[PDB]
Amino acid sequence: GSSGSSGGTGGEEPQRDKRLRTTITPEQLEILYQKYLLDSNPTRKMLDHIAHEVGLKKRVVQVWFQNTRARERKSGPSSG
Repeated sequence: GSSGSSGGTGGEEPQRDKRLRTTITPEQLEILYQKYLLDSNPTRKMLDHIAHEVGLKKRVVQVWFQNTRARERKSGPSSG
């Protein structure tokens, strides 16, 4: 049970746009794949940020990771 943060700076309006879609894009995946390869065990915080920079439904970005892992771990390597 530990904590302790600091603050002191005016905030700014949130970010809203009609870009958030259910399905993923071939231009967004790249970012996800690159972020996954380097980080396959990210925390809610990361998932939130990444999904914010890539512009993809946080949920879709969060699950997309948990799903990929299961596959990677699932015995049975595929050599392309």
